[PDB]
Amino acid sequence: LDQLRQEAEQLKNQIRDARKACADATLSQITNNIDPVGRIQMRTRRTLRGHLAKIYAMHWGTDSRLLVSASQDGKLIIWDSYTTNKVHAIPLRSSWVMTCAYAPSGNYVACGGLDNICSIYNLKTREGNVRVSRELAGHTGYLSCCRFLDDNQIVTSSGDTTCALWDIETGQQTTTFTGHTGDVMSLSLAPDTRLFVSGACDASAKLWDVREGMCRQTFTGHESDINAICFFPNGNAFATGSDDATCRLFDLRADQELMTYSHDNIICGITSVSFSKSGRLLLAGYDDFNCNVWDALKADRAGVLAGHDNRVSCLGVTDDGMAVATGSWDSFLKIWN
Amino acid sequence: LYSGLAIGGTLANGMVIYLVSSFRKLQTTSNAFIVNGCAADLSVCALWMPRLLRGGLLGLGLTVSLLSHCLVALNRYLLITRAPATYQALYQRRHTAGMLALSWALALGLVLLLPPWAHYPALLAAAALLAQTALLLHCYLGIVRRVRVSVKRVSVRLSGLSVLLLCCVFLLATQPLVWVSLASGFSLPVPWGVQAASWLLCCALSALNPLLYTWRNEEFRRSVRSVLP
Amino acid sequence: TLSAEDKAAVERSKMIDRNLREDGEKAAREVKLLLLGAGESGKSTIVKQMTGIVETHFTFKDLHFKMFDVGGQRSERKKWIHCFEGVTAIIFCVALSDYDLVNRMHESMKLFDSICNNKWFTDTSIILFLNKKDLFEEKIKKSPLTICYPEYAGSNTYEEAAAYIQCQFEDLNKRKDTKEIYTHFTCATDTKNVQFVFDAVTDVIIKNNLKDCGLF
Amino acid sequence: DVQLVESGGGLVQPGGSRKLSCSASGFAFSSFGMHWVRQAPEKGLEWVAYISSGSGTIYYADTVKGRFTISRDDPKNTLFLQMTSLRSEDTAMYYCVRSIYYYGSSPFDFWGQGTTLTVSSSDIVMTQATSSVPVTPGESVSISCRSSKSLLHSNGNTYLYWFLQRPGQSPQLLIYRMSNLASGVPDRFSGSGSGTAFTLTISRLEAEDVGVYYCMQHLEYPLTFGAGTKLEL
Amino acid sequence: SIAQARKLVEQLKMEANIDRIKVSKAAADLMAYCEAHAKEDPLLTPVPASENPFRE
Ligand SMILES: CCCc1ccc(-c2ccc(N(C[C@@H](N)[C@@H](C)CC)C(=O)[C@@H]3C[C@H]3c3ccccn3)cc2)cc1
Ligand SMILES: CC(C)CCC[C@@H](C)[C@H]1CC[C@H]2[C@@H]3CC=C4C[C@@H](O)CC[C@]4(C)[C@H]3CC[C@]12C
Ligand SMILES: CC(C)CCC[C@@H](C)[C@H]1CC[C@H]2[C@@H]3CC=C4C[C@@H](O)CC[C@]4(C)[C@H]3CC[C@]12C
Ligand SMILES: CC(C)CCC[C@@H](C)[C@H]1CC[C@H]2[C@@H]3CC=C4C[C@@H](O)CC[C@]4(C)[C@H]3CC[C@]12C
Repeated sequence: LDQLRQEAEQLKNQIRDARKACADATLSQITNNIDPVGRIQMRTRRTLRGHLAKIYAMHWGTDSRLLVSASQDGKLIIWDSYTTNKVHAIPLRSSWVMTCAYAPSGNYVACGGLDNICSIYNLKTREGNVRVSRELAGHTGYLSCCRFLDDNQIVTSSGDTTCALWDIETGQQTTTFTGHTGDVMSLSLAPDTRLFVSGACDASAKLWDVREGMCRQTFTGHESDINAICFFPNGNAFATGSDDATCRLFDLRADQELMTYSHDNIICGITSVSFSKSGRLLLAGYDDFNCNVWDALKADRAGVLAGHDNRVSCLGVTDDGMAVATGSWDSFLKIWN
Repeated sequence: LYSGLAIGGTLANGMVIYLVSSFRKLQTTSNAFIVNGCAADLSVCALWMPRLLRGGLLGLGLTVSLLSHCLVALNRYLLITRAPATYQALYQRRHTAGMLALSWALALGLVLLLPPWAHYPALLAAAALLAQTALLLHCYLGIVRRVRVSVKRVSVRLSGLSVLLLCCVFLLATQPLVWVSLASGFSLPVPWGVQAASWLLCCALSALNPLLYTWRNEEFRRSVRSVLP
Repeated sequence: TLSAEDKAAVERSKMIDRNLREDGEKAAREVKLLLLGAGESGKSTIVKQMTGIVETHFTFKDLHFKMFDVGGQRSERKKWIHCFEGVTAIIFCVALSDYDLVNRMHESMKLFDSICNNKWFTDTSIILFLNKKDLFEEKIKKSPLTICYPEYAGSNTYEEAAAYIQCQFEDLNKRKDTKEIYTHFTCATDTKNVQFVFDAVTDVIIKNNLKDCGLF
Repeated sequence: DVQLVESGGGLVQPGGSRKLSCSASGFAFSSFGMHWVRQAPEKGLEWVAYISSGSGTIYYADTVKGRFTISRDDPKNTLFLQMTSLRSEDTAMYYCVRSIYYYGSSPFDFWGQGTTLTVSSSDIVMTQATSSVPVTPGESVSISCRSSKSLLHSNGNTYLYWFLQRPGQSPQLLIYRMSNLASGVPDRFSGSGSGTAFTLTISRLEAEDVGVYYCMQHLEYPLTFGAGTKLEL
Repeated sequence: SIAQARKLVEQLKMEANIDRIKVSKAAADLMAYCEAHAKEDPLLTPVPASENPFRE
C-alpha cells in the first residue's frame, strides 16, 4: 500500500519539524565563551608488542590496569598496562576476530567476528587456564561489537542488521533489536546500562531500551557508514564516527545532532571513538594512522596522537581517565597520558 | 676527484642505515645483513673521505664489508631455496645478532692477529677472497637457477638484473686485489701503480655497496621517495 | 627492584611471548587462500577436491593450505574484505558455461573486476578457475557465444571461445605490474587442480621472497 | 578435583637418599610454579624449594641447598624432590604446593595432602607472639603476626599470606597479600594491617575454624613462615 | 511489504511522541557536566609524575 508509505513520509516530516523547533541555539553558540582546552600533548607511555597481525579491537578493564586486545593472528591477549606484562594469551578457534569486550567484574572476556559467534571466556578458573565459557550463536552476520552488561548478560552487534541481548548461562537470545537497514558496526552501553546506542551502515544511529527491546530514538545526519559510537559520560549524549571523515555529537533529550567534528584536510574514515572522563575531549581513530583529539564542546582539534604506522582500528579510555589506549592495524597497542 | 666518490659512498651508506633505523618496523631480518655491511662500508668510505690506526681500521672495514656480502648472499640463497621451517630455525633473532657480531669479532681478530702487507698474509688473503667469491657466485647463481625453474614450471622487464649487477661489480672490483695478492703471493715484483689501483677498486666497492643491495628493492625505493620527494 | 611475584609474572609473560613467537612462526609458513565466486560457479567442487566463514585445511607436498570460503557471509563485503589483506592468494571460480543467461558471466566479470582492483589486493595474485569445461563445450555447439560477447569475432569452437573468455578475464585487471593471474580450466578431476594451485602458490611465494630480498 | 598427591615418604637411614613425587591432576600443571613446604612432626611450616613454570627459576632453602633437587615432568604432571645426605633434621611431612604468578593471581592456593618422611637417629623473620588462645563459637578473634622487615613493596603490594591448618589436614590458603580473600573462603575471615604489623580477624567464629594459623611472607626468598597461632575450645 | 510498511509507520509514530527539550538547555547541560568534572580529568589537566601510573 502506497498510502502507508506516504504516511511514513508525513510522520518523518512531522518529527523533523518537531526537533527543528527545539533548535534555538547551537552548541557552538552556547560554548562560544568558555576558554579552549589549549593544546593536548600526549606521549606514548607504553607500547605493547605481542600481536603479530592487525589489531581490530581492545577494551579496558574496569580496574584501569588490565586490557584485552583482539588481533587477527588468532589470539586474545590480556595486558597488564602498568608493567606491560602479558597476563593471559587466549587462542581463538576462529582467527577472524572483529570485536573484544571485558566483563566489568573482570571474570570474563568476549570475542567475535566473521564466525557469527560471540565466544565467552572464563578468566578465573580453578584449573589456572582460560576456558571457553559459552558460544553465543544466532547471528547470521559477522560480530561487529559486544559489551557485557554483567557476568550473565551481553549485548552483541552483528552485520546481519540486528542487535541482540543474550543470556550467557542459557546461551539464548533474550531480546533481538531489529530496526536497522544496514550492517550494525558499533555499540555503546549507557552508564546505567538501561539502554544502548548502535551505529550501522545505513548512516543512522538508534537508541534501544534493553528492558523493552524497542528503538526509542533514531538519529541521522551522517553521509556514510557509522563505524564507531560512544555515549557521553553523562549518558545524555553520544558521539558517532563514520566513513565520511566526520564525527558528530547527538543529544538524546534534544533528539538531534549537536556538533560536527571535521576538518578540510581530513578525508578518511573514523574507526573508533571515545570520550574523556569529563567528556570535554573526544578521541577518534582514523585511517590516517593517527588518532585525533577534539574539544567536544568547541569542535576544535586539540591534539594529535601520531604513533602508529597503520590504520588506528580501536581506541579506549580508562575508567579513571588516566590513560588512552590505541590499537592499530600494525601489531602494537600504545598507551598515552 | 676520486675523493668525491668517497663522499657519495658515505652519503649513500648513511641513507641506508638511516632508512633502516627509521623504518625498523618495516624492515625485516634480511636488511639486518645489508645494514651491517653498509655500516662497515661507512667506516671504509669515511676514512677515505677528505697513520697506523687508519690502516688498521680500514682493514677491519673492508673485511666486514666482504664478510657481509657473504652473509647477505647466504641469507638470500637460504630464504629463496630452503624450506621456510629450516630458514626460520636458522635465522632466529638471537642467531641474526650472533652472526652479525661474529663477523665483527672475526674481522677484528684477523686485523690484530695478522701481518698487514696485502708471504702467508698475501697467500691467505687471496685464498679467502676466492672462497668469498665462490660462495657469492654459488649463492646467487642458485637463486638464479631456482627462480628459473619456478617460472618455467608455472608458464606451461629486466628480471634478475640486481643479481647480475651485484655479481659483476663484485668480481670487477675485487678480482684485481686478489690477483695482486696472489702475485705478491709468490716472490714477484708488483708495481706500486697497480697495487694502489687494486685497493681503489676494492674500497670503491664499499661506496657502491648500498646501491647494489637496495637499488631494486621496492620498499627502499618507496622509503627514499617519501623522505626525498 | 622487582618483587618476587613481579619476577614470576615477568617470567610468565616471557613464556607467553615465546609461545606467541612459535605460533607466529608456524602460521607464517602456511598458505592462505581466499575462495571467491559469483555464485554456484564451481566453488563447491573445488572444495570437494581438497555459520559464516568456512575454513578448509589440506596438506599437499608438505605444504599446508588454509582456504577460507566466505560465500555464506552475507553482508556488506567492503566492511570485512580488508580482513583478508595479506592472504597468500585468491582463488576465483567462474562457471565457463554461465554465459548464456541469466548475464551471469557479466556478473562474474564484475565481481572479478571489483576483487582484482580492490585496494586491499594490489599485490595479491589471483588463481582463476574456469569450471564446467564439459557442459560449456556441449553448449557452445548449440548456443553461440555471441549472446554474451557481441563483439566476439571468431569460430564458435570450444578452444577459441575458452581462450577469448580467459583473455577477457585476464584483461579485466588494471595493475598488471604488481600482481599475476594464473588461469586454469578445472574439470579434469585428476588431482590436476590441486597441483596447479600448488604451482601457483610456490611461484607467488618465490616472488614474495624475491621482493623481500630486493631482487624483484 | 584439583588434587595433588604426594608419595615416596617413609623410614630412611641418616645420610641416605630418597625421592618424593607429587602427581598433579585436574589443573594446568605446567602453568603453575610448584613449591615444597615442610612441617616437622610438632612444629610449624617451613618452605623448602620452588620451581617456576617452565623450570626457568629454582630456589632452595639455605638448610637444603646443595642436598635437595627440585624437578618437574610437565608431560607427566609430576613434581619431584630428590633428597640426598638426609639428616635427622629432615624428618617432617612434605607438602606439594601449587602457585601461579600474574597480576591479581592467588599464589599458594592449593596444597597437597602431604607425605611423611622420617629419618632415623638476612632472612625475614615472622613473629606470632600468641602461640595459643582459647576461643568460643560465636565470638570474634584476631590473630597477630609481625615481620622484621616491611612487607610493603614500592608497587603497593603487601606480600603477606595467611594459612589455616585444621587438625589432621593440609594447610589451606585464607588471605593472600594481606587483604584478598582466597577463593572459597567465607567473608568472616578478614585481613588488615600495615608494613611489619598484620592482623587476621575472624568474625562470628564457629566450628571448623580451630587449628593453627600461619603467616607467610612472599616479599623475597627464602619464604618464611610464622610460628603459628593455635585455636581451640 | 504491507506488513513491513505498517511496522515502520508504527515505529515512526512512537518516535514522534517523544518529549524534546530546547537545544540550548541540552547544550548547557553538557557544558555544566564538563565544568563539574574538569578537575577529575587527568587527560584534560595533565597530572605530575608523582601519581601518574604510566611514567618513564
Ligand atoms: C658474474 C655473473 C654472475 C651472474 C650471471 C648471470 C645472472 C643472471 C642470469 C639470468 C638471469 N635471467 C635472465 C635475464 N632476465 C637477465 C639476463 C636479465 C638481466 C633470469 O630470468 C633470472 C631468473 C631471474 C631472477 C634471478 C634472481 C632474482 C630474480 N630474478 C638473471 C641473472 C646472475 C649472476
Ligand atoms: C677465477 C674465476 C673465478 C674468474 C671469474 C669466473 C667467472 C667469470 C665465471 C666462472 C663460472 C661462470 C658462470 C658459470 C655459470 C653461469 C650460469 C649461466 O646461467 C650464466 C653464465 C654463468 C653465470 C657463468 C658466468 C661466468 C662465470 C661466473
Ligand atoms: C664492471 C661493471 C661496472 C661493468 C658493467 C657490468 C654490467 C652492468 C653489464 C656487463 C654485461 C651486461 C649484460 C650483457 C647481456 C645482457 C642480456 C640482455 O638481454 C640484457 C642486458 C644484459 C643483462 C647486460 C646488462 C649490463 C651488463 C650486465
Ligand atoms: C668479471 C667480469 C668482467 C666478467 C664476468 C661477468 C660478465 C662480464 C659476463 C661473464 C658471464 C656473462 C653472463 C653469462 C650468462 C648470461 C645468461 C644470459 O641469458 C644473459 C647474459 C649473461 C648474464 C652473461 C652476461 C655477461 C656475463 C655476466
